[PDB]
Amino acid sequence: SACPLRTIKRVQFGVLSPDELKRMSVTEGGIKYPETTEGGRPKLGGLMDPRQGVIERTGRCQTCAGNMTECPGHFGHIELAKPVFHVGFLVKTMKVLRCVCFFCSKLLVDSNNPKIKDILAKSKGQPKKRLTHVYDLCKGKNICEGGCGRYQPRIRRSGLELYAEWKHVNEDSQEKKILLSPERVHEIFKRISDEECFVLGMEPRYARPEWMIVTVLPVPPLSVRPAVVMQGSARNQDDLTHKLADIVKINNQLRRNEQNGAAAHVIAEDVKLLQFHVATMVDNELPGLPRAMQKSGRPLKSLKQRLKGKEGRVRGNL
Amino acid sequence: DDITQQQLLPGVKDPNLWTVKCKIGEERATAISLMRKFIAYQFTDTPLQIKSVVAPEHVKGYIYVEAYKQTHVKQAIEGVGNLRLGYWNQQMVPIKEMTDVLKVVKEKPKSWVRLKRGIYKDDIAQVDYVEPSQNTISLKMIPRIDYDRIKARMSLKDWFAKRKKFKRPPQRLFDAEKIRSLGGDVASDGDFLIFEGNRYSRKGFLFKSFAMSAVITEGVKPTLSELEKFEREHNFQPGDNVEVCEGELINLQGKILSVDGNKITIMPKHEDLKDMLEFPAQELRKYFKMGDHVKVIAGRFEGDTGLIVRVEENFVILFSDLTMHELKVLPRDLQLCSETASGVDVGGQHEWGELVQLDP
Amino acid sequence: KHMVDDKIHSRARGPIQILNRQPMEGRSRDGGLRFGEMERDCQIAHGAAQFLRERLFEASDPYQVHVCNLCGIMAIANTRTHTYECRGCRNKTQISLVRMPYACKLLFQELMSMSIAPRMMSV
Amino acid sequence: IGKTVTLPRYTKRDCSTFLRTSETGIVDQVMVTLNQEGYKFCKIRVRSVR
Amino acid sequence: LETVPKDLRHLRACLLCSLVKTIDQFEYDGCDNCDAYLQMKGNREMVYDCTSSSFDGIIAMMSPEDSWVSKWQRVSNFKPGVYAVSVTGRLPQGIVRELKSRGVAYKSRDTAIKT
Amino acid sequence: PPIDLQAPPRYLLKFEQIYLSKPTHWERDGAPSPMMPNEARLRNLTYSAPLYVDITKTVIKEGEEQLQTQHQKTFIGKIPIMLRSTYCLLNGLTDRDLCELNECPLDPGGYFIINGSEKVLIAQEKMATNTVYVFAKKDSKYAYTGECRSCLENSSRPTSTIWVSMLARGAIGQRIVATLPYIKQEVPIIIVFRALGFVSDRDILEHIIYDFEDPEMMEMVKPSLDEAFVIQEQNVALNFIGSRGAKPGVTKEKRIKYAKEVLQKEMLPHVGVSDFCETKKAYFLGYMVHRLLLAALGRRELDDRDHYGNKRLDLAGPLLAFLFRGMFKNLLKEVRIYAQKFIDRGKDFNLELAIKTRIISDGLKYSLATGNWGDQKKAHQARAGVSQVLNRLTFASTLSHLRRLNSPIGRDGKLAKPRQLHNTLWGMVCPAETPEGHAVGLVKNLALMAYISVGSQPSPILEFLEEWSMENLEEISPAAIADATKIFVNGCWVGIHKDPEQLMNTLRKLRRQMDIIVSEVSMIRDIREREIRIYTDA
Amino acid sequence: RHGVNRQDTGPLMKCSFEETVDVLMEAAAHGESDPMKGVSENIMLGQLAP
DNA sequence: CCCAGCTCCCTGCTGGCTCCGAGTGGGTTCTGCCGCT
DNA sequence: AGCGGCCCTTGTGTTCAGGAGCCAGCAGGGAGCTGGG
Ligand SMILES: [Zn+2]
Ligand SMILES: [Zn+2]
Ligand SMILES: [Zn+2]
Repeated sequence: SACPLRTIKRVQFGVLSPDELKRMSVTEGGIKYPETTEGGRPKLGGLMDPRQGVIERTGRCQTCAGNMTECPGHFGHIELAKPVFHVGFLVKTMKVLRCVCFFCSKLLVDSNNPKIKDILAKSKGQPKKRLTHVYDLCKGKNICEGGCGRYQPRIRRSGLELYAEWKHVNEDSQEKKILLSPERVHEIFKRISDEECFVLGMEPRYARPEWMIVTVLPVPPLSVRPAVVMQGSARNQDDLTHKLADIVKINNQLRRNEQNGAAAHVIAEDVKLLQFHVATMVDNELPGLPRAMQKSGRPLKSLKQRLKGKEGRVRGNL
Repeated sequence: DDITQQQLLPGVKDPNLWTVKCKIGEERATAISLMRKFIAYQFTDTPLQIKSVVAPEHVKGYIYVEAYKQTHVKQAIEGVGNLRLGYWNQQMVPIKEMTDVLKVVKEKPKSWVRLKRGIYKDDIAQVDYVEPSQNTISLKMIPRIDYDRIKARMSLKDWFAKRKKFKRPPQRLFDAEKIRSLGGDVASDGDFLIFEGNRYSRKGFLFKSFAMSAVITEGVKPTLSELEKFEREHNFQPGDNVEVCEGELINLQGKILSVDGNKITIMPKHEDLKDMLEFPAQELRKYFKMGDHVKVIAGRFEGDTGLIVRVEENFVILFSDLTMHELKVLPRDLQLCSETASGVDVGGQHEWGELVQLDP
Repeated sequence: KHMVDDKIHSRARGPIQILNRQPMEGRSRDGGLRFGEMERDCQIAHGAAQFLRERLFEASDPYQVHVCNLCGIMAIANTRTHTYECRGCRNKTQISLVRMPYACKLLFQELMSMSIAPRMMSV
Repeated sequence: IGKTVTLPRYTKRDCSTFLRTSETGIVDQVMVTLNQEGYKFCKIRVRSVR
Repeated sequence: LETVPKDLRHLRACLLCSLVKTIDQFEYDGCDNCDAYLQMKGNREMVYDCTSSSFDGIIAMMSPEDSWVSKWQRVSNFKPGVYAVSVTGRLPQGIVRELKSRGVAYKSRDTAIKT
Repeated sequence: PPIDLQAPPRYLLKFEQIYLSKPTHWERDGAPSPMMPNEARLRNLTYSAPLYVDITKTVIKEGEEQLQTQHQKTFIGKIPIMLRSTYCLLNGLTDRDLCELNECPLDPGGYFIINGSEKVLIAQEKMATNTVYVFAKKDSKYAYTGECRSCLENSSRPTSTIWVSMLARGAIGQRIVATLPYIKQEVPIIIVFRALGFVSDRDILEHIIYDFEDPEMMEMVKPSLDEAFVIQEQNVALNFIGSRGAKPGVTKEKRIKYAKEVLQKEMLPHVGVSDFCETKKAYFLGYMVHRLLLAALGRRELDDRDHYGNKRLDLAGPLLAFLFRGMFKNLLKEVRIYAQKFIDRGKDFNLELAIKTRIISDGLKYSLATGNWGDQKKAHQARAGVSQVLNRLTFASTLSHLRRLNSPIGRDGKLAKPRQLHNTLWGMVCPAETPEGHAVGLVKNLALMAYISVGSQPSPILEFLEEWSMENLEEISPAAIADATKIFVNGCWVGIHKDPEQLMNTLRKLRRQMDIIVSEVSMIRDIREREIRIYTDA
Repeated sequence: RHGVNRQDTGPLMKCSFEETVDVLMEAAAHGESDPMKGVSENIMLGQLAP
């Protein structure tokens, strides 16, 4: 209340950097317990973290010390064991990958080139157009130039997996087709430079390509995924809560299989399952993939579905 | 041996390995049954063409088969109940990983644990010794003894018979004089004391043995009050000034841009140094300049803020805003935070500006 | 069967949905009528900006939040202690109160769950 | 239908069934039975003259 | 079927043969190919001293000559049977010396890495 | 099919016959009670009667030792009973009896009671099975497409839909290609015939065309022959089909085996599924191709999808039959799993413990309660709407609801063509009664005198035809087809005839006399064509 | 959706129209700012529209 | 001093993705269960 | 008694809105260049 009242002059969009997510989150060390309670006591490290908000009516938030109404939700976070592609950003990620090389992580076309200078001058304040034109040019190109002079493979998508397929690989026999991993993509994006990012069109201040890869999954507060006290004492958990529980279980399983030596194959399988779960949580309607099924075969409702269309947050509630 | 292993490396001509899903814990039985079937089938018209079968322990729910063709693996695995799920799909392990598959890796006292069921459930305990052969562990915890039961001289079997409507006793340190007054029999066996078939320590802790399955060894962490009754680490957070006490670059102060575990690998920003260095936790030290806010996360008076008039090598001195008294704390335990001390209450027992009735 | 007695319905600050604080639905629940999209558009045509604001914000789900002026994100505001803090910027003074629909707040939280920064520049 | 539930102003939470808001009438009749699982199960028919 | 272990209990792996059987089976028969040197049969103590109850994994060789995994485990020369992936411990020093006198090299079966 | 297991010991577990009791209800003491339909309504019970069967478990271990035991009246679940039906306890009760039982005599019944809620099954429309419909779809890459939703009399396998399309003009000519079940690619018709075992183009054209004096037909089919020439052997064609299969087997032998299985079982099941049905299958396929050629040349009008005579109404009979078939398959699978797991240890098992009556009972209850016609876990994949709550607002409303009809087209469709009132609906469907909402034209009602056949076995009709001058398809030679009149029975081309007029006269006389042909049977003679189609479908 | 959203109007307005999630994905990826000019944006923010 | 590759680019096609009016009143079923540990 | 898995029967299975338009990827073909003869 004491804070001065203000209107809104603009809304700046972007991607939450994992460090920013960690700083925001009140669930220090992330979340590691799929369970919600502990003998009727909401587990701090569980999904029903009291820090994240007020659980019961007439309670108060452990964080802001506010009752139901006054309390806004406070986020948590989950340190994904392995990097995971963000489904919503997948197409943009593929475009960026085609734009840069694997090794230099540099543009397949130099900024100083007259054509790219022209594109930059033309698409000022139009990062989408800038990205499309630069993507066309890098589609045209196939090597790295002050780069590594290497051969950029073609990127193919298959559901949630990406495949880099080399034609005329640099060496006599190095590799022909590789399942590119989210970790590899994240490393490439981190290696990418800020000026190259701006040329791509992504304002590095507000969106770095590496941020596109999920590493610190945000955790919506209880208010976003409220649990309803039932006529029976058994509280009913939200669909997002169940999906988060599944993701946490897979994450803990993978973390165990890492902390103790486990077959690279089972590690890959856990990574695949975690990727699928996160992708469904974001959007439970990706074609081809199986639909996340709550129980008795009733599909979940992802955030994308919440916001999708009529009867959604935007059209249905705003 | 290593040189010979080089000539023993796999090749295209050599038979391949395929992964097959299987039930959990039945790998040995499945392999033995498979061999009995193949030997029976040796004299038949269709002999199994698979060269070998592997049932590793580090891997669970999976068995590997060495064969010339997948159809050969399928034929070998057919007719096995535990391999019903596996028969639908056979995975081709890559050549590079085949060696890793064959490779195996072969490898605590005074640790805090909890119990699952029983009258001692939800009780923190400390480990004494573990016997894997017997599947039992020894836990020292705070005893739960009912004094009224001793006073009335009830049998343990009777107590268990009528346990349905009887409340469990609380946690309190064992006292021999109390039982002597109550009339119960107390026996002495060296350091330990025998009472009702149980060994009690002189201090008061109860030592008992329980099954590992009953005991909890995962997701267990004691509370500060529990540790008090029973009675390296670093505190580095973003936005804190640290000094490089050891190393070539000494007497340099940088900001904590990142945070990690054993090896923090911070990216400090030193004076007139745009570039960021790399230092581990041990090399990293927490140092602050004069006349600046400081907060103590852990210490004699934790959750306190003050200003430092000096900084000794190991005893930083600050004055608490709460009271005009000196407070010496470890520099590592000290932290820099421009934010004012929140002073949030623990357990939300009382709220700010809340009426209370100290006296009627 | 359709009789006026089974259809008459009215509301003034009744119970509200749990997910979003908007009025409940259906007269059996003492709900509120839906000021739909075409109603919004008709009011836009009328030019009744203030009435539209009342209908969609002040009469449906008025809400208040605190936002860091720097990063433009909702900040923890213990109004009791008047302790307003943004963890990311570690600041406490540059926090602004902002009135918005609870549905808008929920939308922003859901986006940030989708890992988006709908930063909120009060300047 | 005055109904209560035993808790885990004490030891009892109200779970009664009220007449639908804005409605009115007279209780036509009441029937009491046991559902498939022996639980007491009551149906009340209420008539209103329109 | 004799080479196959009789039951999953009292399992042991030879420190030299790298073969897996049960203690009773070891006493009755012993190693398929190690009988002349080990002389396991006829002495229960010899079975204990030559076989350890701690072992990691098992692989069955239907045709060691053409089995690459058998070549990797250096059990290709051995007749087909069930052989452990790795064994724990080492043979007695006296037996090592007798084997050296016999002209047969002794190699530890501890293939598993130690950490 | 009986379930056999191997641990060696082998079991048979064959079912013999069913026995259905009347609606009964048990309290805690185990007392069965006669649930008044009113009692079920009041206590939210389910008006169902327990079901029973006879089971024969024969065991063989060694020396062909038969351990045949029989368990009789094995309870297997409960079946909700449509009120006033034959097996309902109100059947044939006098009006006085109904008044005593507190049941309106005028109440028509025809609905179930699930947990005390009245439910009514809305008849669901669908394309008539075992028929050849030629549709022109210029929108697609096909000038024309013949289609047949073949389906055996009773079969857990759903209808196998086979298409025979003619590629739109534009290498040189137009080619005819068939899409088969379990095949992701079209197949040259000549290739299909050769796989069936017809290499001689003379024989193939004998099957397809019947008057070789028709250069129009014959030239129009030439391009298909040209496309499919290299494959001249049945084995080659079978290998081709196996390769085209969804998961072709590397082995040519296994590819051919898979293709042969697909042809024998998955293609035109109603024509036949047993071996040696190849001649019948080839003749039916040739007839389908002939229909396609006639439609392509305009000699025969395209079939109209909305023409109501080309539709069937799944009443509560077929719908419950489908649900029960799926559920019985599930029960058999579960019993198989249970018995297999126990016999794996050498120990025997109890079929009574193996049986889970809950499968059938709960599945029927859930389906009839939620209207989701299908497995509970496949709620979305199932089609809802069926089994609506009976509308008791008035007697007229109740009657209309009981006589309701539904088109499964889907309310979202904006095509006015299916929604439009059709001429065929005369006297069959009330032209006026229809919801005015989004579902206009899709939901209908039966005209007063309307009536829906429950189906019947065509065996007596086939026997009469055989006694008659009808000539078997295999018996006859291709030449006679041209002038003779084909005879279809539920889509099964059985044979031909030479005096269709007097044959139809005889059939109509028989039906009117109610001698061999029940009233429901329908007989049509397309005089302009040379077909006589007899339908006993439900 | 195409003709309207290809305009340089604003992510919030475009999302309110159609392809909400895709529009917001693009806005986040490119770090673009909605100038809070349009009536739809002001309505969503609950502040007096222009 | 042609010229067959080879690069670049444009056409055209196929295949994939999103949308399909607004509100209203009722009703029922369901939101785990069984095998394994 | 609590955790894990999972039933779509055809492991291989029918249409869970069909249809109407945009947009992306890729095959193909021609224009033009260029290191050999
Ligand atoms: Zn709060
Ligand atoms: Zn490069
Ligand atoms: Zn901030």
